[PDB]
Amino acid sequence: SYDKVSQAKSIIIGTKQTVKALKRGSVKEVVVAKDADPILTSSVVSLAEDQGISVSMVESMKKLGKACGIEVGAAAVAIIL
RNA sequence: GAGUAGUUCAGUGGUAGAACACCACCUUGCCAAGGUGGGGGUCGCGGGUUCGAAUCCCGUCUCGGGCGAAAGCCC
RNA sequence: GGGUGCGAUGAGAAGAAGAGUAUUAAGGAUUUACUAUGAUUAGCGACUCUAGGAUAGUGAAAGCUAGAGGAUAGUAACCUUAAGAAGGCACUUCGAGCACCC
Repeated sequence: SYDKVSQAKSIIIGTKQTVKALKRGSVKEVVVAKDADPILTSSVVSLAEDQGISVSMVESMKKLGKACGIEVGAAAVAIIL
């Protein structure tokens, strides 16, 4: 949901920073794009599903980053609430 | 008059030069640079003159160009 | 404020390598090669020998080709000492603008 990402209080942008955020489990929701490379997505959805956190899948990664406030797009973004 | 190496130019009778690129090793992270080493050329082509022709002579082709009614000529 | 190129398929900062390497020296060492030079005088042109070649003049010996052999320095290669760097991808965190043009 692009709506939940555009809103929310505490978010984090980028795959590396989202997995690093998963390494402390201070994240409430995880939003990942489907059109992104699976080599980069599987790595985060594995740990996400392992932690027991909810895993969402969205269409485009461009509109994702657009919803995050960034101006280039993001492969994976986590709401750290 | 122009024509020579991949290319840009030189070379005005003593066997073909420079850079830039291609290649090797330095240098296995991948490069790039760099430092060395190396390779490559019917001088447009065939004659001719000469010990010898990228040079000069004649023929020939292309192209630029200029004179011309043209065929042709000049650089 | 205007215009493009790129960026969570990771901008840009930093570190880490890179590396005590490439290199400048101060030497040491005296072979490999690399290139440079062969008195005068003929002579445009000459390290020496071999083999061919091919040769007009000058010449004791000539310009092509292939080997082989000599001393002079200058190199780069093994050491030692003192100095001795660096850009990009990729690593490693921070994580968003960097670059060129009026």
